[PDB]
Amino acid sequence: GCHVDSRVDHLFPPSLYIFVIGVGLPTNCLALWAAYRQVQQRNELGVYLMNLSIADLLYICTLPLWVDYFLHHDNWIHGPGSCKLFGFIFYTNIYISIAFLCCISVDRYLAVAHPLRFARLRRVKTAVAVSSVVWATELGANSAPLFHDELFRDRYNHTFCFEKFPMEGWVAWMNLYRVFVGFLFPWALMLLSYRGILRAVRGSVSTERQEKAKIKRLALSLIAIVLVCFAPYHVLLLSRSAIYLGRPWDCGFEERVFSAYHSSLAFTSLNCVADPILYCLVNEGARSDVAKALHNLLRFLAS
Amino acid sequence: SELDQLRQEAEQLKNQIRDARKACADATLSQITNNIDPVGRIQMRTRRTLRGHLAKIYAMHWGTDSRLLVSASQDGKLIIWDSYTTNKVHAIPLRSSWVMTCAYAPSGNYVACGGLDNICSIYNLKTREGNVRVSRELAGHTGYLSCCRFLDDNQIVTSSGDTTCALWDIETGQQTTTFTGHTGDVMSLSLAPDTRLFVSGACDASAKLWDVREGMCRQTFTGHESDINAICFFPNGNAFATGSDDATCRLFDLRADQELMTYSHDNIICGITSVSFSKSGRLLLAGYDDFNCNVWDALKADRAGVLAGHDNRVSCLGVTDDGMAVATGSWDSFLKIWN
Amino acid sequence: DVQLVESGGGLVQPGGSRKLSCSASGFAFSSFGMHWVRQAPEKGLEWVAYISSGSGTIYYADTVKGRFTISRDDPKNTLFLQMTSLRSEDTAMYYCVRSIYYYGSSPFDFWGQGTTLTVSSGSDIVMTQATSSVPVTPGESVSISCRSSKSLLHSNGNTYLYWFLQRPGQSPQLLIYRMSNLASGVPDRFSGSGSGTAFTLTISRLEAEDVGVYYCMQHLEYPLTFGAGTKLEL
Amino acid sequence: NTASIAQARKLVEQLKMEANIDRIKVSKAAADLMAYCEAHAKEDPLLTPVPASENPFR
Amino acid sequence: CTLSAEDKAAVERSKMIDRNLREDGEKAAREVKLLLLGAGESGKNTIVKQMKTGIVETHFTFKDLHFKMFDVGAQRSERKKWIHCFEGVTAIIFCVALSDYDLVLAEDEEMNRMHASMKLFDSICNNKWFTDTSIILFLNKKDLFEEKIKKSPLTICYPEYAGSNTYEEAAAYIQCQFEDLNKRKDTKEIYTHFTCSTDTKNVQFVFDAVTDVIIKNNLKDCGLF
Ligand SMILES: CC(C)CCC[C@@H](C)[C@H]1CC[C@H]2[C@@H]3CC=C4C[C@@H](O)CC[C@]4(C)[C@H]3CC[C@]12C
Ligand SMILES: CC(C)CCC[C@@H](C)[C@H]1CC[C@H]2[C@@H]3CC=C4C[C@@H](O)CC[C@]4(C)[C@H]3CC[C@]12C
Repeated sequence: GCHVDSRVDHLFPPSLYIFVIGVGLPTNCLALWAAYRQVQQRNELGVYLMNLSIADLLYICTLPLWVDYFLHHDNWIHGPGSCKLFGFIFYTNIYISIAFLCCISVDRYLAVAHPLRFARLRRVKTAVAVSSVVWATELGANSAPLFHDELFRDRYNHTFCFEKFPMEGWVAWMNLYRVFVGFLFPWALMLLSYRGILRAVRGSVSTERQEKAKIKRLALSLIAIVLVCFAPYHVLLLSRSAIYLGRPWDCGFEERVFSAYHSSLAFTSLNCVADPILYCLVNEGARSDVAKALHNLLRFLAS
Repeated sequence: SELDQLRQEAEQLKNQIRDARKACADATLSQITNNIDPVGRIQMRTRRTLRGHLAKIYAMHWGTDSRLLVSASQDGKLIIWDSYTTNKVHAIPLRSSWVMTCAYAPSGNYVACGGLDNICSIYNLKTREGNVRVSRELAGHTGYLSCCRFLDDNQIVTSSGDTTCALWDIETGQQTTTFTGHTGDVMSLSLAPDTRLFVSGACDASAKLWDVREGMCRQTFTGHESDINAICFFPNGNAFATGSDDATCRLFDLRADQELMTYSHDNIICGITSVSFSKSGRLLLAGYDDFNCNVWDALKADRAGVLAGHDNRVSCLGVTDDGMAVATGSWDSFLKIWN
Repeated sequence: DVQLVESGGGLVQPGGSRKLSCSASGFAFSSFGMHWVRQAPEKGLEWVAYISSGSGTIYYADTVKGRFTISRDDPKNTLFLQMTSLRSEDTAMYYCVRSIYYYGSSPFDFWGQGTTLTVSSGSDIVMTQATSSVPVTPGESVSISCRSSKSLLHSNGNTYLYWFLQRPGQSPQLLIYRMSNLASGVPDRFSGSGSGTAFTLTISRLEAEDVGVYYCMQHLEYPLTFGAGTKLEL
Repeated sequence: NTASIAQARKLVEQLKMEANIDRIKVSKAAADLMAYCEAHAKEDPLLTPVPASENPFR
Repeated sequence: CTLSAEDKAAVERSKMIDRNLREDGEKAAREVKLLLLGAGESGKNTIVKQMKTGIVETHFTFKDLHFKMFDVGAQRSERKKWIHCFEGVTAIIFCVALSDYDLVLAEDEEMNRMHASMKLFDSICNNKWFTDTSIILFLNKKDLFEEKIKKSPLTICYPEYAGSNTYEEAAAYIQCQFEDLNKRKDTKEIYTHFTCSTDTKNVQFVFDAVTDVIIKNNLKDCGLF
């Protein structure tokens, strides 16, 4: 019941995806290594960082199939068993990464704004239990699409996974939950935790304004990049659902925003490149640990 | 003037000693050893990593069975380790965390340790109650305790920052002999294989050979440009090696009363924190501030090999009595056993 | 000194239950593993149960497993056996045995004095101590042998053989551990030797105080087992 | 103040005791140190490595 | 598998030892380590009353921080052979007594006690083992200062001083003289307090300097600093 405008779908999505895979694979691998060293030093935020990094590395691992999907022209030449698996990872790892960013942000808040009072929550095994809850909760919560059939074909040349034009009711509801609970709820907590850290930081009297400047610029980047990468997609999920629920007997909206929808999904993949930079490579405390390891590895091999 | 007569004799005597030593300089080690095949490259591997300390390791000592070790760290703990299995046999809380030295008694019955508390504490490892307890605290030094070594279950030799060394009677708790003559802090002790002599090193950039029963200094050895941090004896008891902050090790012969060989390299500007010998005395091992341990061919002063693997300053070395293994400890909180 | 006192024994009817207690004092109880060992009216010794230090592990003899429960309460320094469905085969003197394991340790070096429980109306290593009794004139040497159905020599080099002496009216004393090591307090009159499956306890110059029953125990695997016991006479 | 005389005396007495030492020639001392190393070379496993089957550390 | 009944038990014991070592590790990690230094009898012994042969340790609790103070004075030995063992401390408390400005060392009549104090401060402050360890500097015996300066201007030890004989200015001058010995101002902070040997807030002064040190350390561990 539609005809989408897919003029740029074989171009923009695979362009970003080639970039994300080529950069993100070693970028996230370095992040896993760095996060690992932090865990063995008993820094809990190595637990959350390895889970963030593996969620992104996994996203990347599914992503080349999705590159095909778009390039062939939105045709999953691959049967239905593979929609449920890959696209479940494609569309759920967005929320897994957001949940881990949220957890890192909350731990940073407690460590900085409330030093001395929450020792029990910054233990490494506590963090492990939290990661288990985050993975299980988010994978469970977003499992609903699997009890539906995700593969669709139509008179027209598209063989869609996880999308239908016009969409159904079992989705309009998914599209809302994923914006209000999936994206905004954690994102708001990230905002509050970083604002709280900045208040703790500005009150420091042992921190020169030059360090305060670094902290504020980083704290803003850690909010703005998430909002920028995800809002362009989540904003359409709300528009599509709201329009559909208002008048299910229309696709005209979808028809005029079809390519925007897919461009935005491609856009959201950029967190798999940006997250490990803001979280593992930009701060030199991490970066020099990474560097000595790269030198030690090669020197070790060289003998 | 008694003061001037004595000062004049002292200078004349210093000259007699210097010339008596030059008179013996008809060779160096480094030339009689020209025709000796080199040990070749010595490639050791870590066989065990002993994990458990949460702080810098300051001391190590192998027991006489070549299987148990005692190590000490700024955790305020001593750990008795099973080197073959990597098991903790004991963990001993200390009354003072500022521990710089420890020692395993030859019998395996006692462990000694101490540091900035100026006390050598003796622990009884074999009790009816099943727990390690302090049997005796030896107080009397007025400086920090830099090194402990047992002669037997009732005798412990200590050195300290008060510039003296002392022989203690563990059972009475009294100091029986005070060994004086150093002017700087005493950093290390080494006991002769037969227990009759001991060599001490100090911040005087000198080392002294002491007669244990007499309470007398027999010989003073000089040559280092800086503080001596470590000393050990060559296995047959006729020489000792010393390591210092001038980044060299030196071999001294006791009968020659001379420096015999210098172990140094242009690329080492690090101090030496620990020295030890292999059973044949052919290899000299030294721990450095660059986090490496070098293995020197003791008869040539060649570098036979490097034990790399610590992430911080190597603080202590030990070699087992049967020669099977080398343990290294460091400020990175780990001990490693090499073969 | 080191002390273990068993209590809670007495007369029970079959099918009933009792709880034996064992109060420790004089030692770092929480650091020691503990065992219960029975001595039948027939005087053989049988291992019953083991509770490790920290209560990490529990082992039971097959004949009590599922019936008896072994427990520890470190803050009060006590052990217990909760014994359910007692049958008359369970009649025995019950002893607490102290045991600590680490390289170079001496396990089973202290036994309590036992309490008495009287109840009215495999792949196991078998230790055999052929001789039942041996009369020896005091002042002369003794040779007490023991055989095993399985080699007691482990690949780590240790042979896990223990020898104990029970003097009349007394609980067992450890004499020798791991084949040849004497227990503290044991005179050099005693010496162990042997290998594989054939072991010997040698006594040199017998004293009157050495007369009692000598028991052979293996500690290679659980259940721990004892031989019949050889009674030295005269 | 005679403290400096006592200090000079301690230095003199120790130096006289060290001056009176029968010192061995270095060529001999060096040769003996060497001979020890050769005699015990085969007993030293860090110099002449032990086959794994005889090595307690594998 | 493989291990004998006794070897398995030995392993179990080793594991219990590890659990206990970890618990003690966590307790130690929570404690605040303070190294207490000073220019000899500089009021050090008064500070420790409010904050209550070899090294002397003092335990102190305030606002749920457990502090452990290490008095390393009375060790007449070389600092270079032991001071590094204190590398891992939260802060160094350094005591100077301001009234010292008109005094000389008993051992050297020409050496002003205040300069001796500055020489020590510099040896610690710019020490390679303490490049990121903050200093809490206490200026003691201020009431005695304030009165002496009306009879003996600072010039007596600071000939370049050109301020008035006012303790507010004289005290500021001395503070500056110590703070300017810091050659690593962009790395380590100096917290200066005048205790006057009469204040009761000396505990609070340490507490606040310490919580500021702790937050900077958490910002470094958080990857934010
Ligand atoms: C559907 C599949 C991909 C879900 C996989 C979830 C995995 C990645 C989650 C669940 C359990 C988590 C692990 C829990 C425990 C540990 C041990 C810790 O020292 C490092 C993190 C680590 C290793 C976590 C890594 C991430 C983890 C393995
Ligand atoms: C110091 C540490 C323990 C703080 C941890 C805060 C964690 C538990 C908070 C912060 C963010 C929150 C998550 C935000 C988003 C979601 C996704 C939703 O579909 C289920 C609830 C869930 C999963 C929340 C669970 C609780 C949560 C993870």
